Amino acid sequence: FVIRGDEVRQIAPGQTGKIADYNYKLPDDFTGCVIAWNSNNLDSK
Amino acid sequence: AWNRKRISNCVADYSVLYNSASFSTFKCYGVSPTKLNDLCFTNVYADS
Amino acid sequence: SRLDKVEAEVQIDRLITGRLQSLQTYVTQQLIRAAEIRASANLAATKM
Repeated sequence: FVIRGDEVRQIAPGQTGKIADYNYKLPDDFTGCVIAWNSNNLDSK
Repeated sequence: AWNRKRISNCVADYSVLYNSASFSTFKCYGVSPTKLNDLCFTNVYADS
Repeated sequence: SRLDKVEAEVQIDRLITGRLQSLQTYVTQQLIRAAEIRASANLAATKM
């Protein structure tokens, strides 16, 4: 997906936040990896 | 000259306090933040 | 009441460890006492 970078800290197992509260959240038993990169070069509009 | 303040006799809806996304950091030591809205406090002080 | 599950887990683990170690101590020491009482009982039966 694509999202704001400020709430990226919320998107992680164990962590919480408004995005984790009601936007989307991975559970604390997460089995995988989380990668992200800034895309302001192309997603700007 | 960091300020001292006492807070007493108030209903504190910490959910609305959390609603302020402008707060860059929000850390709670003795309790989990979500639990704030479900507990009382016999003594509350603030520093600014 | 005051903590979340991930945050609570460490404290719960320490509580569990301490309590069950106490139970181990109580069990073994009681069993030793039971051994002494058993020997005394055999002495009593022989006396009778």
